[PDB]
Amino acid sequence: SKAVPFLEAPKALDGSLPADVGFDPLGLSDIGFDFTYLMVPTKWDESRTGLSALKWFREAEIKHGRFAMLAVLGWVAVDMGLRLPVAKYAGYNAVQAHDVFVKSGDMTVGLLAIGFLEVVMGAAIYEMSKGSDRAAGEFSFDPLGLGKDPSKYARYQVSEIKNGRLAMLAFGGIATQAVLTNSGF
Amino acid sequence: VSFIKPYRQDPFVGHLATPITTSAFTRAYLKVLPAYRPGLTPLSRGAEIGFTHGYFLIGPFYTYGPLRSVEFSLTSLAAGLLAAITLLLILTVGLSIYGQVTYDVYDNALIVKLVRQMVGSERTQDLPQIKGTSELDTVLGWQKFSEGFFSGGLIGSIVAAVGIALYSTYL
Amino acid sequence: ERSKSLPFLMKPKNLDGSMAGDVGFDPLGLSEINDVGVDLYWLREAELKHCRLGMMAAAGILFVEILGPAPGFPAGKSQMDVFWKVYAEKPSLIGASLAAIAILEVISGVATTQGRQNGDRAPGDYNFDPLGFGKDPAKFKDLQLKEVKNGRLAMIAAAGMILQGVSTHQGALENLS
Amino acid sequence: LDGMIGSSAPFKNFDPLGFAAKADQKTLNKYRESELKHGRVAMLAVLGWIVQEFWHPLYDGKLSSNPLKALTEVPLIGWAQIFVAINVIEYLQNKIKELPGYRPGDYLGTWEWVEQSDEGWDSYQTKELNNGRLAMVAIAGLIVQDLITGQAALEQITAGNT
Amino acid sequence: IVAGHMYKTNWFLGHSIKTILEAHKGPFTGEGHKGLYEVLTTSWHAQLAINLALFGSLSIIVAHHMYAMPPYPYI
Ligand code: CLA
Ligand code: CLA
Ligand SMILES: C/C(C=C=C1C(C)(C)C[C@H](O)C[C@@]1(C)O)=C/C=C/C(C)=C/C=C/C=C(C)/C=C/C=C(/C=C/[C@@]12O[C@]1(C)C[C@@H](O)CC2(C)C)CO
Ligand SMILES: CC(/C=C/C=C(C)/C=C/[C@@]12O[C@]1(C)C[C@@H](O)CC2(C)C)=C\C=C\C=C(C)\C=C\C=C(C)\C=C\[C@@]12O[C@]1(C)C[C@@H](O)CC2(C)C
Ligand SMILES: CC(/C=C/C=C(C)/C=C/[C@@]12O[C@]1(C)C[C@@H](O)CC2(C)C)=C\C=C\C=C(C)\C=C\C=C(C)\C=C\[C@@]12O[C@]1(C)C[C@@H](O)CC2(C)C
Repeated sequence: SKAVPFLEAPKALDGSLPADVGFDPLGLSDIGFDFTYLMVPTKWDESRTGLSALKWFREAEIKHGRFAMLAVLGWVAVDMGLRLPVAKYAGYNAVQAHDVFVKSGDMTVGLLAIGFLEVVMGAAIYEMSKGSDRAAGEFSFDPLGLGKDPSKYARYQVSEIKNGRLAMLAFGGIATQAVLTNSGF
Repeated sequence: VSFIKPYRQDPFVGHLATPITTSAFTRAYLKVLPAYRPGLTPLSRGAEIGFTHGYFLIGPFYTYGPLRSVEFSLTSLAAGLLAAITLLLILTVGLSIYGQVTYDVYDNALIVKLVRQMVGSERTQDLPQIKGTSELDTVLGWQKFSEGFFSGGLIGSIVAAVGIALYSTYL
Repeated sequence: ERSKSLPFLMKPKNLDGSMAGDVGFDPLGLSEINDVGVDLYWLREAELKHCRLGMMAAAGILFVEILGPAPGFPAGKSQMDVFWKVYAEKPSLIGASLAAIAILEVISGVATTQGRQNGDRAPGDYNFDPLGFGKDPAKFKDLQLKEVKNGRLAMIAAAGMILQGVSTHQGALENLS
Repeated sequence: LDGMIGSSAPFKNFDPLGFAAKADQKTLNKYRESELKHGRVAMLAVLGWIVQEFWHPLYDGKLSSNPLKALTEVPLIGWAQIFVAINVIEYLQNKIKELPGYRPGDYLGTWEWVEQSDEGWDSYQTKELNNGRLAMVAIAGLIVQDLITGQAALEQITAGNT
Repeated sequence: IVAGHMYKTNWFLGHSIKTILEAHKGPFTGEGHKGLYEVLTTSWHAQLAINLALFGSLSIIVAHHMYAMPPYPYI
């Protein structure tokens, strides 16, 4: 491997996935369970060859990274003010805004909307398991167009996954610390 | 695996080799019983059977008889003992008449071979036929079996009465 | 091969291009259902009926809230609560409307099943063009697209108005401001 | 440590101290007999420990629910009958052991029907052996805990003496 | 309602009663429940036997639970 040199490799981390360095001490990328069956419990389709656990984990990692990046942006925003131009959003930090907004019937709306988007893109994941050429985390979302020049696309890929790992860990710290750089415990 | 098979590889017998008919536990348990224990004369088999049977027969008569006693009574024990002994006498009478009407043999495991070898052109059912080769299947064998049953029944009933008296007195 | 609406999804097999408003938005593959008497024909007929019902309901709510009720009818600006005021004073009107809608819906279901069986009637077609606004082709497709888009928007709008009236117990434009 | 039944996934042919690498077939049969008897007795002992703790209908209540205390409260004439019954059972087992084709722990005589054993039969025998081993460990722990602490299983757990 | 989503009818979802029965063999029971699905799908009398026996048992259970826990006012 290129990290943890005293372990050769998991088994499936050949390098076909971006941002691959070989770091997987527990060998989690070799579970034979096709996690698409957590969505569609049965084979359903006779053409459902199956999805490798590594590809499902890559999709989950990309989704986690995007969620964590947006989450740290939002949590940092509400520490330095920046409230929505509307009533009922006064100042109630981030450690308490979640509960008060769950009370005020709009976190349920956010849950519904996020679930709608998640269901559509999980249908995308299921089609990938069925055998579509779509790669993990690829929703073909390039509106501004900074995704051409394949070298730039690969660099931005590795950038997104590394930034997502950093943002996951940073959000874990921020939520655990209740923020120290911009507020108090 | 299958734990039920035809008995002794004969699919036409009215029997089966179940985990109860032909289990090792069944084999050993029935081979340690007096009726089938090897090395016992018919008198010994009868004596052991009578001892056990009188021993457990005195129980119900003494406990639930017409002369019970929640405390220990010599009259209750005597009544139970007499009832058990008379029941053993009735059983011995039944054994005697059964043996009288069933067998006509004095030495088995031979007559069968003699009539399978030296021919049996007679009235049959004594020379030929002969069900069972055990020593219990003879006139002499069953007579000694009944005698042993009767004597052992008396002795076992007396022993059980003594034990009941000791348990009721010293406990 | 990829759906026009969702580029990360393959083209839904049963939705080629024919129906107005078709952009390939069938992430769950519901167009491939062929059971319990439900298929693409039944789904399209249900969608068109929903579109028309939502258009009528949204137009009615907006009309009553803006221009007020007709003479002799109750007011209140809450369309989800004024229904009980109409029923409290004119129950026969509500009952007759319900009976008429029931008969028309029985006819609609019979027509849907028949047209599905001996294919001669497009889904949602009831030969209702008294003013001849869609006689010629090359305008019928445009009118179908307009109807489908307006009906989907009015479906969403009418569901929103129903939920707002049930929860807030206030008018639609009252909730707006 | 042979083709014997009882080898499971966590530690296949578990003989770290090499007790079986030098023993002959007779000693290994003795070891299997001892293991199976210990396992069965321990399963009975664990079940009795728990059930006695939360249910002792016999002896008109009394007979304190803590084991190792009811051990010294049974009339001691019921102890004799249990002892004699166990003795007669093991006499019968000894008589079984001389039957032809006897297998170490097989007192049902399954060798009469089971020639060319399947994988289900071996798996069930391994299940019995593993449950017996777990029950041996559990009953050893039960007795030791009750000795050192003085409380029974469900009593020590309920209080929180862990 | 939950129990009604058990058997496979028209989708790749649910159970096949044939596969359930045929898998329930044993050392003491030979082939087990193999062929019972064919018996109960080709004989009305077998279905009537099972249904009538369980139906009478259910009627007796109903009779017991009726007086045991009176379910009607002033009954
Ligand atoms: C993980 C993402 C995430 C989540 C869950 C939240 C959650 C919240 N934010 Mg928030 N925020 C985020 C990221 C996030 N933020 C980011 C990245 C920014 C910077 C741009 C902000 C800036 C921000 C401000 C300025 C304010 C909030 C506020 C709030 C709170 C009120 C909103 C509410 O009740 O739910 C409403 C429902 C949701 C938030 C669910 C999101 C559903 C979206 C809208 C669907 C569409 C997503 C979008 C299209 C994604 C595109 C990707 C793909 C389609 C291509 C709530 C706790 C307000 C507050 O009072 O907080 C204390 C407030 O004033 N946030
Ligand atoms: C090693 C096994 C073992 C031993 C030594 C004891 C010992 C004791 N138990 Mg006990 N018990 C056991 C297992 C055991 N138990 C199991 C497995 C159960 C669950 C059914 C119970 C349930 C139980 C209750 C409910 C009670 C006792 C009680 C008692 C005490 C009085 C004796 C009595 O009445 O027993 C009664 C025993 C039984 C009713 C069940 C015994 C069934 C045996 C163990 C299985 C068959 C044995 C068979 C003859 C030999 C195996 C054949 C083959 C494998 C070779 C005494 C300390 C009593 C007491 O005072 O509690 C404090 C009491 O009320 N036990
Ligand atoms: C078998 C069948 C028909 C058929 C067939 C045939 C005949 C065999 C022919 C074919 O061959 C096959 C088939 C299947 O088509 C089935 C019939 C259909 C059903 C089962 C009818 C259901 C209609 C229910 C509706 C549409 C009710 C809506 C309720 C509303 C309430 C309105 C409110 O204002 C109220 C009252 C209170 C207010 O506070 C607020 C709200 C809540 C908004 C909105 O409107
Ligand atoms: C532990 C953790 C991450 C641990 C990472 C580790 C050890 C990584 C170690 C390594 O990298 C190094 C060091 C070096 C590498 O070479 C080797 C490895 C091994 C790779 C994240 C926790 C992450 C923990 C998280 C994210 C917990 C979040 C909790 C939240 C957000 C709570 C939200 C609330 O809603 C509630 C629940 C209630 C509301 O009332 C209030 C609020 C607060 C709003
Ligand atoms: C069903 C109906 C009304 C139903 C109303 C109901 C149930 C309401 C009931 C309630 O309010 C009450 C009572 C009391 C409340 O407490 C309870 C409810 C339940 C709220 C009206 C039909 C009304 C039906 C009408 C008006 C029919 C008119 C028919 C015409 C003109 C026919 C013409 C032709 O027959 C000729 C002449 C020649 C033919 O060849 C051609 C044609 C054209 C077909």
